[PDB]
Amino acid sequence: LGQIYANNDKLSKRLKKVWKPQLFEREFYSEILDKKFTVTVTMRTLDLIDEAYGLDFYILKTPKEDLCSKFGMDLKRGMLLRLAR
Amino acid sequence: GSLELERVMSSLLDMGFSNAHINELLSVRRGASLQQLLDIISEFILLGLNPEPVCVVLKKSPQLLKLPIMQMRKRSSYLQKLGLGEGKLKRVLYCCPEIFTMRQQDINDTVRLLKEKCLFTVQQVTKILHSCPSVLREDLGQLEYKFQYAYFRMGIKHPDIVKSEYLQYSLTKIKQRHIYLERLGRYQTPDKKGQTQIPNPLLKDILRVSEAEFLARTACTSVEEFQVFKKLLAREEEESESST
Amino acid sequence: AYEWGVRSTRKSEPPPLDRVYEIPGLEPITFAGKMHFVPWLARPIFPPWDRGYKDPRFYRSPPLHEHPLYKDQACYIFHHRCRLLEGVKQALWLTKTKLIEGLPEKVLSLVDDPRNHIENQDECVLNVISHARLWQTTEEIPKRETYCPVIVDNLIQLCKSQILKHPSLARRICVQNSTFSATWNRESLLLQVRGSGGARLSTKDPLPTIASREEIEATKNHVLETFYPISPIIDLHECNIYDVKNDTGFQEGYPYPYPHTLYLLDKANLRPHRLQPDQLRAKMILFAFGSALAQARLLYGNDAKVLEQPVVVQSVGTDGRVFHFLVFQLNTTDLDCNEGVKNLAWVDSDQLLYQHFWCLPVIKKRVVVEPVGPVGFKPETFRKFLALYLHGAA
Amino acid sequence: ANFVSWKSRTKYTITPVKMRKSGGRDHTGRIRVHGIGGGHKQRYRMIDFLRFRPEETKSGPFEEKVIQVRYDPCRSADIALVAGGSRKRWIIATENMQAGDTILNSNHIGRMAVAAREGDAHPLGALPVGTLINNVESEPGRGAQYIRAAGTCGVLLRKVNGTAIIQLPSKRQMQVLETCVATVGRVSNVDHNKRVIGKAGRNRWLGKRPNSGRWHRKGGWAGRKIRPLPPMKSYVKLPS
Ligand SMILES: [Mg+2]
Repeated sequence: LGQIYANNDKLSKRLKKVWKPQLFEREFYSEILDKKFTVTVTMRTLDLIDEAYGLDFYILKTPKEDLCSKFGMDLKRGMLLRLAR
Repeated sequence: GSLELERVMSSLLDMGFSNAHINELLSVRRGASLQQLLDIISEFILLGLNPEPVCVVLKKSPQLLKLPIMQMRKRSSYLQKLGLGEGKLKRVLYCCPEIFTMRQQDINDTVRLLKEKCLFTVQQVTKILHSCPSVLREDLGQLEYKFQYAYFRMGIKHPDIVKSEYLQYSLTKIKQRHIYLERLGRYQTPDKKGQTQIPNPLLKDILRVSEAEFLARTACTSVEEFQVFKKLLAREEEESESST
Repeated sequence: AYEWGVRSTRKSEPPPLDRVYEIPGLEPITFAGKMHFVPWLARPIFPPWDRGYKDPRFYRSPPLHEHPLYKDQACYIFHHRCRLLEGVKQALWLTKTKLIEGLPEKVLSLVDDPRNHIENQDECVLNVISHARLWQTTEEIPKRETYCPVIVDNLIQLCKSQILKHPSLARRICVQNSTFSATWNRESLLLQVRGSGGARLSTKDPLPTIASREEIEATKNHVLETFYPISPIIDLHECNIYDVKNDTGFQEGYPYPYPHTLYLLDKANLRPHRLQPDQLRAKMILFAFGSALAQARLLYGNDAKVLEQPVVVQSVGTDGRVFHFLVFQLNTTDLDCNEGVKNLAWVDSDQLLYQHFWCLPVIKKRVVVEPVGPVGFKPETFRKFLALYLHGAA
Repeated sequence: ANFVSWKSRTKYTITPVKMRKSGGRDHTGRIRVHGIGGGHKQRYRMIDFLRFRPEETKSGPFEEKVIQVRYDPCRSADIALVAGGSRKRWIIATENMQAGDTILNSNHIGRMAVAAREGDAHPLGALPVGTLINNVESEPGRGAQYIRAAGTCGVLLRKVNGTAIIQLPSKRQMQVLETCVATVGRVSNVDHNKRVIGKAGRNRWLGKRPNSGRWHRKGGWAGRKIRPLPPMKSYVKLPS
């Protein structure tokens, strides 16, 4: 949420602008949880999963300030509990 | 294979095709699937075309056979939706055989241009398409300029231009004849009130008639003067276009 | 095609469950502990709750198919509120009866002689009509629900005033709020009749047979009329939960077991609520057949056969001014097959006691035109009413 | 706004249904359509537009008998109470349907076209070409949606390989399959369009509020205003 100058000119009018991410629904399988989850994600999330080499690795490695998802943190707690127990 | 051949011959017989007719569709077909030939004629007659007009158009343009059936149904539905159906299809198809080959978008914005930008009624647009199939090929810019040229400089309303088939005539030829009359004093642009101090010559004798009689009746001048004016007029237009 | 009930008025889908439940091996944190809702906590799921004790003010019935009296074979029930679509024609087919126009000669013969006539009969009937429709209550135009029952009651009381001449009239009484049930079959169709309403005139002696053996045996040649596009069980209450039972409505030992006359009233203020004359006549036939069938099964057993002694039941129906008279005689109990001996029924249709009644004077240009009172009173209607009442007893 | 639609009934019946007027307002309480309000109170009679609706225990074509043809306050056409088997339902009556008439409904498709009688329901493929047809449906089992007004009549033009072309009263073609069902003939109340209202009071009875008194010259001109081109801008208004 922010402002944009029309035609990229400082002397033109200032207009409100809203930028929204592109959302896709995909199917993900968790090795630790032995379950398949249908969760809406973005292209950035898929890239992060690929670099982390697995959804479980991506969930367990990424901190909470970068996950930005309560569902993702709940996935981490369930994975950690299974590993702990 | 044989049973397929018997079925299509039977279907053509029920659909109104003679034995002389049926065999010459076969000659026109060049490798097209028999079932793809069976339903392409089905959509054409479903549209409303009579048997012998169909045999004409496809034999002039055999490339219509090598077309997906799905797009044929979408195009056929679109043609019926816009008010084009039985009888009117023959005129638009013969003068513009490439109607089924072009995309839906260039037709979409053309009628949108006519209905919204040119402010034509739904019935008038259908009459324009039927009477003048050549409006589809050229771009929107010169058609809008042609329409507004008649509306403002000639002062003629919508029912007159849809009845006289003014749009089908060349922009260059109408400019030469109208400007010459206006400079001759024979034509006067209607004022804001719509009142002309002199009787405006009817659009029919300006354009529909040949230049020899047009010069003799309305212009009342020698042929070589018009030719000199034509070169003069063409000079100003290319200067005006270069300036703009 | 087009389904009834818009989506907006339909029950709303409960909101989706929280994704914490999808996580295996995780215990959700809900607001069920604090016993109140908060938005920042998971929504708990609640196991189904059962009261555990019976409460009549909050009782819930079990499912229909779990009821003890549940049968796969549907039974079509005719009750007081049923209105047959084909009227008498449908009624004849259901009852397997032959219709005869006009009352029996023996019933009518009891009135032709002037001895049985009531003294000042015309004057007494007119005063009864006037009191019912004009002198009944404080208001000036009594409604149909008010005078329709009282006009029949006063007619019965007027007819009951003949005990002086005929002491046998002391063996009959009028029974109110009496119900009866009867069950039978018609071409592999389970049919039941549950009569209600009106007044039941009961007597200690069964009515004499009206038709002879030769006349009864003449019903074999007669055939039942049929209607193809409409099923005979149309406009009938079809229910899969019921009980097959035949009842006369009275326990064994009742002093007046034989029904004499059934009186039916169309006491409805609104014309749409009022039954049509054809539908009203069909109601009498079905009720009379049910009363006759219940008596036949009670006396002659549950077997389906031709009765050696027929059962005669009379019926009178009216809506206040238009009267219908029916005499029903039941001859057989084997109604499964349409061929063979059939029962009989004599009917009189649309007998008007009076064409119209003026509760207020009609003033036209300050001139009285129609005085208060009945218009076109027909004394022949009461003669048939008197004949039906005096039948058997006289 | 606590607005609840009255069309909440879920089971079909022939009993008239009490209904409440909207007055041109949507569920938010704001006016969406102008000129609607008041009028005589009306009771809704549910109409079965699916002519071929066999009973639960039966199947296939069935005969059907007309009981009474009366006037529907909620539509221009006249409705007919028709009874068959052990049920009754409301349908739309054609030009000539009276009490005692028997009408057939059939989904059977024939090798040859069957003779079309008025009021009967037959598939589009089982009807002769050129018959008067009302109460058509887009797809099989959808139900009648088109040609429902009083006196309207469509005509079947051709059938080509399982698809039939019908002519709507608006002089526009439409593509449907032969498996769709339709009613033979034209709707009743042919003289409906020639009725004269007589006075402004009658229009208020029907539930129509008067038009706005504003002079909508701007609205008329806005829908008929054109933008001159830069070369033509000098010719838009020549002073007299
Ligand atoms: Mg005005």
